[PDB]
Amino acid sequence: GKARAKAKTRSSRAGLQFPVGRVHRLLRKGNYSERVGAGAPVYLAAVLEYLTAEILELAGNAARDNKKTRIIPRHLQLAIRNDEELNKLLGRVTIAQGGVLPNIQAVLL
Amino acid sequence: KARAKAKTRSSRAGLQFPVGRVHRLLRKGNYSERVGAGAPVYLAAVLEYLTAEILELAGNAARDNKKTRIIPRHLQLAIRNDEELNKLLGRVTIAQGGVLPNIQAVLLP
Amino acid sequence: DIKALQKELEQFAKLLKQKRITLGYTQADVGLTLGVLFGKVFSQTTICRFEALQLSFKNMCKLRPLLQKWVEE
Amino acid sequence: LRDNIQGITKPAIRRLARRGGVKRISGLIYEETRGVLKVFLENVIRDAVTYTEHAKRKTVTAMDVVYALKRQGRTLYGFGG
Amino acid sequence: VLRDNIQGITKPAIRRLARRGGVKRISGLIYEETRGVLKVFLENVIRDAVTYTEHAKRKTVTAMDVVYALKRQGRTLYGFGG
Amino acid sequence: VKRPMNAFMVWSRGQRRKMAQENPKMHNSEISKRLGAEWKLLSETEKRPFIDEAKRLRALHMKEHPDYKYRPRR
Amino acid sequence: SRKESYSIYVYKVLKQVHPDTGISSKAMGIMNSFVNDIFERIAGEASRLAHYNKRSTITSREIQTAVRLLLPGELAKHAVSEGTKAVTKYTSA
Amino acid sequence: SRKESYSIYVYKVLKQVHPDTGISSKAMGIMNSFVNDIFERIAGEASRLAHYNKRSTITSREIQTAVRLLLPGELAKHAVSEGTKAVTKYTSA
Amino acid sequence: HRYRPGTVALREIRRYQKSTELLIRKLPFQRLVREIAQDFKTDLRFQSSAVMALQEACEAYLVGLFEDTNLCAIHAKRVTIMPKDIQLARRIRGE
Amino acid sequence: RYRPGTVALREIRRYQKSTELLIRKLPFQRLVREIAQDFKTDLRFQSSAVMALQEACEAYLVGLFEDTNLCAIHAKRVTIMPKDIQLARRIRGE
DNA sequence: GGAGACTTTGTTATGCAAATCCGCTCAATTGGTCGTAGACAGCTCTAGCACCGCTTAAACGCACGTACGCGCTGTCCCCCGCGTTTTAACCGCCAAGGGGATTACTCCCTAGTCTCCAGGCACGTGTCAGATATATACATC
DNA sequence: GATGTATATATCTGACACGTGCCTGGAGACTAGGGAGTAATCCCCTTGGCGGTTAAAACGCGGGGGACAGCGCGTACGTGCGTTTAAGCGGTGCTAGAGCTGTCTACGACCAATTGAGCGGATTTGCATAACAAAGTCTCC
Repeated sequence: GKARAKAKTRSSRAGLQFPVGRVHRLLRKGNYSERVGAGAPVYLAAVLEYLTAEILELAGNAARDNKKTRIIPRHLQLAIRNDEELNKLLGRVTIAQGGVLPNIQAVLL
Repeated sequence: KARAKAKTRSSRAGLQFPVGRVHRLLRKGNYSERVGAGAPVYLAAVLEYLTAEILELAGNAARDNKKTRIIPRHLQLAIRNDEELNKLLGRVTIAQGGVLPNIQAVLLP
Repeated sequence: DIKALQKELEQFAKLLKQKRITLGYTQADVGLTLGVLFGKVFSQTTICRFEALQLSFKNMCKLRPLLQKWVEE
Repeated sequence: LRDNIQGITKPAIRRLARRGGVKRISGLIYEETRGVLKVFLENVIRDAVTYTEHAKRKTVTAMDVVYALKRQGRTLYGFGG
Repeated sequence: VLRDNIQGITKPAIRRLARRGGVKRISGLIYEETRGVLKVFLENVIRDAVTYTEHAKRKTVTAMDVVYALKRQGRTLYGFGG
Repeated sequence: VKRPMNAFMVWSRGQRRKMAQENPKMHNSEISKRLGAEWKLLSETEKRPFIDEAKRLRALHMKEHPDYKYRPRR
Repeated sequence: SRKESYSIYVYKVLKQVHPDTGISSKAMGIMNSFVNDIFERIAGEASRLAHYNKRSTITSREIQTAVRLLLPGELAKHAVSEGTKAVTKYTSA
Repeated sequence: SRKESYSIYVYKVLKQVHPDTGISSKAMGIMNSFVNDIFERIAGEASRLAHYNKRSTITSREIQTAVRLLLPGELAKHAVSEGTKAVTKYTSA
Repeated sequence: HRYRPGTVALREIRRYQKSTELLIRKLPFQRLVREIAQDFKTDLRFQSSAVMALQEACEAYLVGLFEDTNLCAIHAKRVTIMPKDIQLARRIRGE
Repeated sequence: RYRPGTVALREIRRYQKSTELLIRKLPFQRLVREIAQDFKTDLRFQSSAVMALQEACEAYLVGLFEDTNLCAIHAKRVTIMPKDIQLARRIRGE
């Protein structure tokens, strides 16, 4: 894995930015199972972090294309719809104030 | 209903479906930490109602086709020719169900 | 004395402005220069509000030593 | 209240249609579109009201709307949830 | 090793399905398009059925793995367990 | 009291005057688009004399009007 | 190896609605998938309602709300009426 | 009165990905809904797998299987690699 | 001076595709929501956020419907959308 | 000889009334195995797993043909073409 | 006869919302004990694979003719775009008060344990409703 | 008149409906401990109204572009017919692997004490925008 971690929290040991202890609590709470294994919140926090990073990266690139330094709902919508895997994962999601993509059928020109 | 005289819970409730089993299935399965006393009674009554409704319609289909027995096809006809059940079961595939005899008018001579 | 402080800050900001203009520098340059000298980079919005004294007394006092250095350099 | 369905005016219908890429709209679209909108709203509102009532509240909140939409396969992001 | 069994879905298999669906006439290119569609549907259902099978550490795909694979896609199937 | 010219402005009225003389009766929106593009394509060395003139003009402007405050309004 | 199903109960209902009609084993396999599917959906929604309102108990009220959200048209009304009677009678018996 | 969210962690990730880009509050509201929705789907499927295989415990294996079932293509593959690595580092000395 | 028909329609299509604001005016939308709600139960109140959530969802729905409606019209070799293109899109879709 | 369309209408009624599988069983199994082999080698199938896959596949294709037929009618045709299949899939969201 | 629109870049000021800081709370981290869920080894014996040979129903190829798809023309409806009139949305501000959230008590309902025993299930009998085959007549093309 | 489908008989078969005896999950009665319900308090956000500005909606008109109906070719599909293929059935056999049980240990729940990461509420600070320098040309009040 990554070379090291010494700090006390679980997120630090796992090399993550996302919380681990919180994830564990949320898994214990709403009746998903009677028991939650030690690696369950670690593995899951890493996955959520990965997916979070991809959307933000793509949205940030959209912001630069519009010559802005900020992510707004529109940039998130473009980031998702111009990426096939995210588009499938989030295919049914309505993003408030996200707008639409500029698709004009050629037959109308 | 006027009365019951038995030791079982299904009898007290005037039901044919088991009550104790429903309670057991609600406790197991992680639906909640607790299951209230009326929860399996109310639920058993609902399952019984819906079961009775399908069978009555399927039985009528069997007689229309001049049969004494219900087969998967009659269950399909009973459901598809009834709007409320069709919505409830709109995505259900019935093994050996068959289809309704729908022919578009534009195809006819 | 808040009035004595106000006068000192007004005088400082005025000297800062006069040197900035005399030497041909923009508010953007004061901002960038401070970043290089201190690690704390300021935008021209901050420099404008400082010169206009639209900032709190504490911010002006805290930023002043950095701006004093800017004038000297 | 009565007849507020007419508050969805022709230009509203057209602007939505344009966003969707429609170049020409026949004259009967306006009524058909209103019928569609109304059905969508009744189904979403009815469920939001049902959640509101279950909880014994009198005010429909954003979350009741969000759950009503989630159940229809229309997950909405940005209003809580 | 198996190959080219997509052709096992013969023209009459396609025609019969189309007729059950009420189709009166079929273009000559339907046959190929239909095969492409069937194959995609099967790959997605099989892939999930295999995934459930591996999780459970079995080597045999059972009816239940197929049923969960289908349930998951919004296609509940009745009569093989559920 | 009017504002001092910046480096673009010192350069552009010099070049705008040239453009107007070479091509009189040319609309300034054409001249301005061309001047904008040329400025963007200039090196720091090429811009430098206008930068230095702009610096001098700003200092002179302040000395001429030490009490000038730019007050734009909506 | 022991399994549970509702074939007894389905059969008993059939004889009340149609005393002279039988049911094939494949038809019975379908009725069992049906009962299990409805059970899960109602129980699933009732679970969610309890969670949403920060409760840990499923009562007859959640089951009733879940029925209204899941069943269309008049199925919801008749199912609610029947559930109400079963609880009422049970309580008093 | 206290309500939790992932706003702080989302910000921290944005910093590493794009050091000079900020995020609006509305965009953050969307990112919080995104994380909550993915969390529930994965946790939901992992729960179902444990039930199907008659286990009472959710472990990293169910989470991994749930990830493969829910995420498409290469998105799933890279997510699996990151999860595997984090667990390995976590349990390692 | 005049533009030929369709010139403006294309400008509008680009304009509306680029922007993100709501297209249905808010007060009449809000009254429609209340009218419907009264039939289900009287004396309900709504949070302003509930109304906004409904509106956002409604427009997203109608916009998606128009995209599919438009495809149906193209399939039929038309530019103009008609009620039947809406109905076909809904039926195939499953509504 | 019968005129074109007499037989097709006959067959439509016949297939709508019956319930049997239309795709031959052994060809279907080989297709299932071929696909499964690409995902993982040495898998076995229960006979009931294959039947579940086959019932689902036919139900899927039949439903697709019904929507395909509507599209062809909309376009004022009787004959179904690849584009009607594609339109139906696109509207559905595949 | 005079103002202002129109265009370019770069420096200044300005409204609002986002990034950063402080102090305090309370959810996350140690560290230890307990009990049981699940890993592992070993056994039975189900049911899934593989091959062979025969019948025979369905698939395959090819010839023929015509019903349908496609392109073209021409007519008339009806939707677009413009400019003018009218209407109701939107903006601020204000007051009134109903319902949502919080807190602190109280009593009832459900989990858990233990006991008892009859309703439900594999397994073996016993009877028949509709398929399979023949022969008659009418429905549809 | 020719080609298909439903209806009047006789027989038997796989499939169902019934009855024993054996558990093993369902029901009854106690107890304890938390959860949900009640009443009383605060005060935040909702409704409702008011007047004024003006941006969007409504209306009419005329003109062009597109929907629509009708026609005529030509080829791509259906429908028969005879030959060929491979499915389906039954039979024999083997053995991998599902499914079960029984020990035993590492794993996670639970508790109680401790402590730093994260929360809200202030407070700093940047983005995003827009006004204006010069200058000449053209437009409108």
